[PDB]
Amino acid sequence: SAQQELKQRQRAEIYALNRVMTEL
Amino acid sequence: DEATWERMWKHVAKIHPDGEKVAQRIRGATDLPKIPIPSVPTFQPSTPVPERLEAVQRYIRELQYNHTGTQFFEIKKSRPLTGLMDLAKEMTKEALPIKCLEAVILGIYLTNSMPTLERFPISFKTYFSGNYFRHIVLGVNFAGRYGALGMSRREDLMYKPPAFRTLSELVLDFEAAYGRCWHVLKKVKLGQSVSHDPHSVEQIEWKHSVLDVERLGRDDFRKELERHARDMRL
Repeated sequence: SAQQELKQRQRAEIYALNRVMTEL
Repeated sequence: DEATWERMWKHVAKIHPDGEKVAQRIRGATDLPKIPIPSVPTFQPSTPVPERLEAVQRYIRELQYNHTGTQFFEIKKSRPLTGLMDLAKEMTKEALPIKCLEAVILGIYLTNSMPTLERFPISFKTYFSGNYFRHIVLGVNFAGRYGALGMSRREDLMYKPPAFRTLSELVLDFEAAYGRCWHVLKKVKLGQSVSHDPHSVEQIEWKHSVLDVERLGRDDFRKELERHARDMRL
């Protein structure tokens, strides 16, 4: 489950970054 | 996969105006907006296939277009269908942003339960300002009418409800859409129907027909799209 708590935070970061990158 | 992960952050540092502060603030933020995991659409047998397609496309949209510059689901186009379906299932489980090719695989995975729905890839090669651009969507046929599933940076380069009466009209809609953003359509690649067996050992035929849109001309372009529609009913 150490694998799973890591994928959820990474997902939140990917979508945080994805939102910034949509500024185009 | 830590190597890839830091690759994505270094690439953001270059391309974005304020490259470094953006990575700092996001990777270092302890509180981030939790993103709800999208629910995979499941359908009653009474729901008409067109209403099902809207739900599949809505699910695909929820994942959002991948603007990060790093693809999270690599796709070897030569993999058997059962390999890509396993990969589509993992997109379903990872639920991350996607690009044009990944949405085609998702569209097949989510429409394998609709035997009355024909699915086939359509890829485009367009020209603009000295550069070439490649895009792909998932063509669909229902009750003799044509539409498309896909993912794009533009709204009119992906979802088309299955309303076009011929394949030509569907493709010419895409060409018109390309023209509205000043892309010239150079080449169209149309695949064969995709098997509905998610365990099938066959590849997607991405290049069953390759049409040179400039060397063909208007009416010869139309005859070629009609031949491809005729060919999928094999």
